[PDB]
Amino acid sequence: GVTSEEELHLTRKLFWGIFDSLAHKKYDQELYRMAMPCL
Amino acid sequence: ISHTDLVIGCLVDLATGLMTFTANGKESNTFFQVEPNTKLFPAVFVLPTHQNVIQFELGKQKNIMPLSAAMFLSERKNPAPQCPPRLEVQM
Amino acid sequence: MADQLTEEQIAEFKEAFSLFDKDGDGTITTKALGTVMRSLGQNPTEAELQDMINEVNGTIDFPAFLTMMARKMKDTDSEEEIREAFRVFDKDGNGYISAAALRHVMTNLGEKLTDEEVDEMIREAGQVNYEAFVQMMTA
Amino acid sequence: PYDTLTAKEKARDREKAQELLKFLQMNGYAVTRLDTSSIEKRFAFGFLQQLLRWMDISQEFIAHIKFFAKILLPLINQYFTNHCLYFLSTPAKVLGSGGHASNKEKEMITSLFCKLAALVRHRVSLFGTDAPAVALLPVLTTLFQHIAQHQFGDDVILDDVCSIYSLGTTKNTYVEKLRPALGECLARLAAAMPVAFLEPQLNEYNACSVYTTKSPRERAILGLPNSVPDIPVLDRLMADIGARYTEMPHVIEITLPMLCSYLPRWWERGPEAPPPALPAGAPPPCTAVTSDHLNSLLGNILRIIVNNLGIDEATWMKRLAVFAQPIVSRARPELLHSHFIPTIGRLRKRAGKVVAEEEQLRLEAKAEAEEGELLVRDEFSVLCRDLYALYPLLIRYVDNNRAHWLTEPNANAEELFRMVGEIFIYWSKSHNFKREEQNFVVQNEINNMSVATLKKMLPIGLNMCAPTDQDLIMLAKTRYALKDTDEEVREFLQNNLHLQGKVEGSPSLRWQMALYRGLPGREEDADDPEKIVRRVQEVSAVLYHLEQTEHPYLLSKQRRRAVV
Amino acid sequence: DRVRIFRAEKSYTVQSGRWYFEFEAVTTGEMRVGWARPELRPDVELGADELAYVFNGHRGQRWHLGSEPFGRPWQSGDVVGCMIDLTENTIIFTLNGEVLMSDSGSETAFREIEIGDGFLPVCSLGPGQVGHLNLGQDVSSLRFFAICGLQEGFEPFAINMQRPVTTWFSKSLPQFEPVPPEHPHYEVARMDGTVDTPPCLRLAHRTWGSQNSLVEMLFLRLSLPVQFDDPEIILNTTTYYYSVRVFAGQEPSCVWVGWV
Repeated sequence: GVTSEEELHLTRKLFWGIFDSLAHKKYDQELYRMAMPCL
Repeated sequence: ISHTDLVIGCLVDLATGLMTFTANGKESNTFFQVEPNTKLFPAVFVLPTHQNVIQFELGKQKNIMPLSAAMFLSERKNPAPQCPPRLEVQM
Repeated sequence: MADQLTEEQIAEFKEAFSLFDKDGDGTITTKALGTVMRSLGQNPTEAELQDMINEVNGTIDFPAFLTMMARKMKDTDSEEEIREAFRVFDKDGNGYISAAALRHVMTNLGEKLTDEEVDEMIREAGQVNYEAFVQMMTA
Repeated sequence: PYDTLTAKEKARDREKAQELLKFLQMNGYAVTRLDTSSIEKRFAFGFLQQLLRWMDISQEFIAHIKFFAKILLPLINQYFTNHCLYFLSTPAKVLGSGGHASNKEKEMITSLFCKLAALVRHRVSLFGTDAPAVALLPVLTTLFQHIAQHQFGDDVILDDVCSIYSLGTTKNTYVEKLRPALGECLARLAAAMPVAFLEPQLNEYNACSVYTTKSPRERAILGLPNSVPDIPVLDRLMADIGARYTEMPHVIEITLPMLCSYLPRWWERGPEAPPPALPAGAPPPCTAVTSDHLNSLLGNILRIIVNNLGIDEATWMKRLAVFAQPIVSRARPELLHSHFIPTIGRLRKRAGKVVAEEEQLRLEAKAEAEEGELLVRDEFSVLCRDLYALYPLLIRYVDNNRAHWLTEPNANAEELFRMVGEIFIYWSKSHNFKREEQNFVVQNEINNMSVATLKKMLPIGLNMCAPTDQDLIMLAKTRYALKDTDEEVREFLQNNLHLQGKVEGSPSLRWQMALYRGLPGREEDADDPEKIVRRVQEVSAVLYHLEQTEHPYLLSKQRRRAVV
Repeated sequence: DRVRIFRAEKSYTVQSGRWYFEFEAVTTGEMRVGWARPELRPDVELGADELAYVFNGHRGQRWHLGSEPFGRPWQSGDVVGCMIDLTENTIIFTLNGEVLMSDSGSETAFREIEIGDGFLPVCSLGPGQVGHLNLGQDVSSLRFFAICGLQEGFEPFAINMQRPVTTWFSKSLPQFEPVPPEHPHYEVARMDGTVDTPPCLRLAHRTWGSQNSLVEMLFLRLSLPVQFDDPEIILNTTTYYYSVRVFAGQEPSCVWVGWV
């Protein structure tokens, strides 16, 4: 996720690697795969 | 974890039907006796846990002949052990 | 080769090189070539100017400069010439071309190519865009 | 970060961490500060934070930044995951997903007939529409909210006797209504908005000049799957007190619309002025066969299509019903409980018309076949107009297919004769598409914007039924006739040659393996009156059909460069 | 113990022509119906590989190298037949005299099949259910046929025989048989005849990933009916000795030695 609202550049990597965001359909019903932690 | 080979040998007396079992040359407590007219095939059951598991030897002891000179009528008088091609394992 | 550049841009390069001539002998060093090359518009990184001396001592002359400029423009010219030369082949210029139309126009490009060659060329492949033609001929 | 550690450091360091708390619990030192929390719902919760915002940060200034980029990244990502899974609605059911559909619906409002920037959100809503269409429903009243703008939208027709609310707000409306099908909640004040839309649209086809769109006119049929004011006395106005077997629903036009259609069918009705309302509402008259089992009024369902066929039997003109033919989709559902065992005249209505169409096509094909006087002016006369009859032919064939997908059992059994007329007249493409008629083969637009696509594909369904009444014993001569037709011997010029072929020979293998059943299933007649004809029927017919399935179914590294 | 499959004897193996049979079911359990190659290996569910082309109408699945969704589930009766045409190498199924469409709609999607060693009708049965084959030895009993068959060129598998088709089945009862020397993970060999060590047979294995193994209840091949050194004692003795040696890395806890 990270910076979802920063570089407003239309030709940025955001509009380029937008398909990389969809690359997460591998996980099935792993909505309850783990708890909730960060840094 | 044993680094040595447990060798089990068995003893079958045909004119009495008495069966005994030797463990590394030390006789075990068990024994078996059967009916007169019955047959038997030598058997090993195993769940394997190694690359090399078992090895059916066909040898004789100090004063008794091998299984080879017991199944063939022609060979019933030659004490030398033999391994004819008919002897095959089954699964 | 050095024949893919018209005379006017050769003149422009000569003027740019002469404007910062060292002592009239055309001998210039590594730091100043980047300055003179960034003076006339093209401003790339430092890697290409690092490899330029590798292809050809601290003694740079006009012929070497012209050759390296020529063959760094020629790749772009060749990569771009495959799109403009197709503009005449389609009426609208977008890329769509009827297969029946080329039967009487693609045999008269001046290459003396008769019907058999184009038979084999188009048979080995509706309307076909320009990129499929790129894959078709460049191979 | 720790979440991305390897399996070695996520099993031993946790052990180095889990046991420390266990040591804490020793001597009573407790320090505290698989529930389906669902990361998907957490993603929705992460979307909720964006959903709770959205109009809170944008519409607060839009209706009165770099933040206007997340909407052009998250909305595109939502079109995949929702369409990727499409099976979450089976196990761990959560109403939290249905919330985002409505939470965004309020954000999708503002200008539900205009808006700005992107309209793909409407398509993104269509994707989430499939996800939906105990608790089930709660704080929403979206249907009640749907009755808001849709109410004055009925006056929009009177405001030209709202411009994209009949497009965008009617997209997901007609979708979810037609996407329901499976589940069915209830009907609380839905009929109120429906009757405020139905009766309003039932007379909205009278306003000329601006007839608007007929797309939403099919949305009434799309929503025709709820339950049971034109005549709603004890159902609309006089029903604000508080739903059993009230014997009254579409009975306001039960026999009325039936008599109206019968009178509409009785009249010519060969104009756009005809039907009109029916051309944009009588397509919903077939949806009434849903809750009514198959068809209690079986004769009604066996005549409503026949009367509709009469409207098609009326035959259009040039353009005419160019767009007025997309209602054939609903026609492929009226043939469900099609107990049209009667047919006969209706069968002839499908036959004689086609025969008239075959005669009309022959009047056009022979006008092109017998016109080679070197003139390209006939291309506008002979051709072009062929596409008019072609598109007309691609309308009745899409109805007779499903009709033959039920009239084949008893038809092929017992006897025949009935469908034998259809088979003998099914040589349409045989006298066109197979008759080297390039013009008829030049569907072009008919082939594109309306290979294997009807025409002769329909003949394959009855090809077996055609050969069923053929040789009940000795074929043989059919193979000789196939070789004769292969030599191109016209038509009747081969039958005379086929008339001189000794006799049928069969007295060896097979026969009792095959004609034995035919000698017990036929029981009709046997004479020399048959001769060819019946043998010359499928002979030249399957001949061209076989041809359609026969054959019909350099440069060095240098010169290359130069050409470029 | 799990399934009891049935087939025809492999000298009706067919290599050219157009053939048919129908199947009859009473219950709605798990039935496998289709064609099969003559080398049908038992103890393997059919349709999991290239050996047999089969259709399962319980969940609308066709099995060849794995499952695939095809067709609708059953009802009672379940009159199903099997089409076959080696000319175009295509297999079609019909339910109640109606061909089943594919996912997008086609002719059973079973195409491009090699002749090989011909094919056989095959049928299985899950527990508790009952099946009734009909190889077509009399045509009146063949129920639907007519609508499919006659007017496209077909006749049934047993159409002209004076005696009914014999059939086979899997027994279940285990029986001893010599080890085939192509068993993935099992290798046996004869060792030697040296002076010191007597002749002996040994084993091997592929101890790694891929697959594993259970308990190999092995047994040699021969017998020893009962009976009804000094050269004196060894020519009169009736007692003989054999020997096994468990090597290292094998636990004697999981080793049983004796007679059977």
